[PDB]
Amino acid sequence: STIEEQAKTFLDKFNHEAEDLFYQSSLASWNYNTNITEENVQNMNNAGDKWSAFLKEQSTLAQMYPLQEIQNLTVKLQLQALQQNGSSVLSEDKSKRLNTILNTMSTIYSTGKVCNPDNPQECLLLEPGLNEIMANSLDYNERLWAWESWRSEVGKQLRPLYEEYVVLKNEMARANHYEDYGDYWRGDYEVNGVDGYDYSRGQLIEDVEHTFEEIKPLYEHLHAYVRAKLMNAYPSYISPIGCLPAHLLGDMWGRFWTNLYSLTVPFGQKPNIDVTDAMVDQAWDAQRIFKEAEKFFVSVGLPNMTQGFWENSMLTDPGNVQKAVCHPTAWDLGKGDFRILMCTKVTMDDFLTAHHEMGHIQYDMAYAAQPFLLRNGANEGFHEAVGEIMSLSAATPKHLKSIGLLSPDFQEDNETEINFLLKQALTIVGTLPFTYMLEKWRWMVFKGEIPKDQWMKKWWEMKREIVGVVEPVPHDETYCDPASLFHVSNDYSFIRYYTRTLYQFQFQEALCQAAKHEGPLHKCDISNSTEAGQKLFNMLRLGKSEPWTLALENVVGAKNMNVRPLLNYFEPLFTWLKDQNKNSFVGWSTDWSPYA
Amino acid sequence: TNLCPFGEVFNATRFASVYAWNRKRISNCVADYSVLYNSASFSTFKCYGVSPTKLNDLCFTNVYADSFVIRGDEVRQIAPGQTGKIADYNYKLPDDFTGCVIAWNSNNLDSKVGGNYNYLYRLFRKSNLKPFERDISTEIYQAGSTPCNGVERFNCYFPLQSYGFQPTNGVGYQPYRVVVLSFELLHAPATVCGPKKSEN
Ligand SMILES: *[C@@H]1O[C@H](CO[C@@H]2O[C@@H](C)[C@@H](O)[C@@H](O)[C@@H]2O)[C@@H](O[C@@H]2O[C@H](CO)[C@@H](O)[C@H](O)[C@H]2NC(C)=O)[C@H](O)[C@H]1NC(C)=O
Ligand SMILES: *[C@@H]1O[C@H](CO)[C@@H](O)[C@H](O)[C@H]1NC(C)=O
Ligand SMILES: *[C@@H]1O[C@H](CO)[C@@H](O)[C@H](O)[C@H]1NC(C)=O
Ligand SMILES: *[C@@H]1O[C@H](CO)[C@@H](O)[C@H](O)[C@H]1NC(C)=O
Ligand SMILES: *[C@@H]1O[C@H](CO)[C@@H](O)[C@H](O)[C@H]1NC(C)=O
Ligand SMILES: [Zn+2]
Repeated sequence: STIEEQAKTFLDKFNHEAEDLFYQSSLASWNYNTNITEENVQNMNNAGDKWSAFLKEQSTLAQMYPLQEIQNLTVKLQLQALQQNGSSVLSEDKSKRLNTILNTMSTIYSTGKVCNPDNPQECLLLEPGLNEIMANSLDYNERLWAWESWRSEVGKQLRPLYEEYVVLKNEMARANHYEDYGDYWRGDYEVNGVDGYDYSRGQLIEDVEHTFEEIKPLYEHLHAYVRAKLMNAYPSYISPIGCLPAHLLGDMWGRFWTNLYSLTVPFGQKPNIDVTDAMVDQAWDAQRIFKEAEKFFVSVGLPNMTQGFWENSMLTDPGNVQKAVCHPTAWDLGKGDFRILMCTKVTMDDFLTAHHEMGHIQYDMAYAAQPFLLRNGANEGFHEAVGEIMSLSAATPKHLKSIGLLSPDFQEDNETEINFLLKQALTIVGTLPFTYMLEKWRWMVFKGEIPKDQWMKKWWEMKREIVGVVEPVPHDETYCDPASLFHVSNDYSFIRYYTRTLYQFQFQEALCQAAKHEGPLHKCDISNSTEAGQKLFNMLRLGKSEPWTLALENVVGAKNMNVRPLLNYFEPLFTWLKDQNKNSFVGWSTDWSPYA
Repeated sequence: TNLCPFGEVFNATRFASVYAWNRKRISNCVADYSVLYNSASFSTFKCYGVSPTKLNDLCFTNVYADSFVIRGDEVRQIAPGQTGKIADYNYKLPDDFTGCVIAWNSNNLDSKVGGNYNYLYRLFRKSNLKPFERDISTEIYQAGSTPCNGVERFNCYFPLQSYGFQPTNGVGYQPYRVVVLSFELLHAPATVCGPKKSEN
């Protein structure tokens, strides 16, 4: 018998034992997340410990089937996922060390707090304290104090630990046969040995960089519009030709520009469409919301929720009985058991979230027939892209009319649509240069292309250059400003937010194409289109068994990340922004700073 | 007088593991197949070589009742010309099968919080079962070229695995009870007849 057919026998035994053990951990974790008690903490950790230990042994066993000898790529993929080594390549002194660095950085961040310089008793945490300032304050000096205190008090602590983290992480990556920790993260996109669908880790840097080049016109025009509006709100503080000060962007980092809407709304007299009141008038509850989401998926040819979904989900806060963890989450426990955990409220926001979350469930259900280790999004950006396109369709006025939350005699005017697209872009478009630039700095730091005595120098050079944002006060190399953001100090890769964003509009454009939608892309509702449902499903059911380049090609007819659908969605805003900026500078000079 | 004891089969408290499926001979009795067939109880009722509706009009030499538990999504394998772990390694129906496959969801009886693990199935076997063969052996299955003795255990496997039935599982993973009725037609006197043909 060949090594391949030995490997398939080993995988048969792995799958049967894995599915039941993962399920028990999923149950314990469910019980904690829906009923917080010390006892359920213990169960959850016991079951998670057993699961982890089982995966460690199976990884050891799978090491005996060398990939060379496997032709079947469905088998190679499962074995690949099992024989990954991660931190086990490290010595146990180094491995224990890096875990300490990780846990210290995480606790330094979540416990970081800053105090009034005058009163050492009035102190704030990032959440809710500082965030609330950075989201609502119109006072330049107070926004500045919160922006600077966070980075000097938490960031300076993180700086020595992050330098050590880079060394160890890079060592791990090399011992796993990657060039460095960044190359390690780009592995999520790698495809080898599938002719005409391969994709190298380095190609991600170039495809991100080439697609960013095409977003620059739209970004620059958004920037110039926001900049002019911000000069009104902060009169003496902003140059019409320079970068935006980093502390005026509506959150602690400028990750999104969402909270600039109040300062930049194009047509302040036109209220946005919010069906919350209508839902309350019509006596909707959480059940009705999720029934409506279920109707939406069936209308495109997808299955109903399972009987178990309705019996086992937690769709409302249990309140006086139990304490629950209320983050909306779509759970795939295995063994046909799909659930949603959500403390639903009767709002338009939660109506849209339910569609999002139920889209995760649809993905999960469609690829349950794949072998255990292949039940996942085709890469790290797919799941959230599937969830987001569900909100798009479900929030359009066309859709809300159809379900009786907008009156049959309601009409969208030019100005409301521009308000909507502007708001959309502050969140969606504004984060793209932020996300690209941050990850580029990390990729370069991991590659050793930025020496330690230039970390903050190059960080703020790239902020000014790529993002159009300038530090309000100078920062030397005792700062570690990138680590002042959760994802950096907590060791999560970041380019996923860029790739997923482009994916979601690629998906929507193709699905709306299939539904024969007419008019601007941002107005499309795919409901009642089984041609769109089938196109989605052809990708959903793949899970992780195919190259993500192929899974993408199933939906959109091409193999590449592509920003044109995003630009299409925003075209009415682009042209409008171009008209607004006709008497403005478009672009920025890196030379200006608030402290020069 | 001598109505066939289907209640002993269908309403039996214990059901066998599929690899060790249970057989009951049905002889010398009248059978109202239409009482079963018109039941809200059953989720599968498929007959082969015989019409389900005209069953009460037929006679047979002997009738056999095979019964066992499997997963919901494995019921499709209890049919002629199927393949899969159950059909190949546990219970195999012949291509010329004459009889009915009957199945019903037993989640309420055969699941348990924390999981019921008392039902087993053969996962590995050197070759496929011939139709109506039963294999209850427990030899170590050797997948590699090295042997399975007492020091070498690599690429060796125990052949039976337990189902794990928790009540929260999806329908395809829940336990289903199965009764396969074999209607055998020898050159011999009938012993099992529908109500319509009761005067033998
Ligand atoms: C993953 O690492 C192993 C060696 O690391 C040990 O085994 C792991 C399963 C885990 O238990 C760690 O904690 C251990 O430190 C590599 O094993 C080698 O495999 C080659 C064949 O490629 C073989 O010739 C060597 O004898 C093995 N070396 C040792 C020390 O056992 C394995 O290849 C690594 N996997 C990958 C994908 O790189
Ligand atoms: C929540 O946990 C407590 C343990 O103190 C238990 O008594 C209660 O039944 C649990 N609730 C549910 C819904 O399981
Ligand atoms: C890979 O193996 C699976 C299961 O063993 C099988 O269904 C499939 O046809 C095989 N594919 C190839 C390309 O060998
Ligand atoms: C879908 O079709 C039904 C019946 O044809 C209709 O009543 C409903 O309003 C439609 N919904 C949408 C969103 O088009
Ligand atoms: C099993 O029991 C129910 C009620 O106890 C009965 O109505 C049904 O007919 C029984 N099944 C058979 C095959 O006798
Ligand atoms: Zn999501």
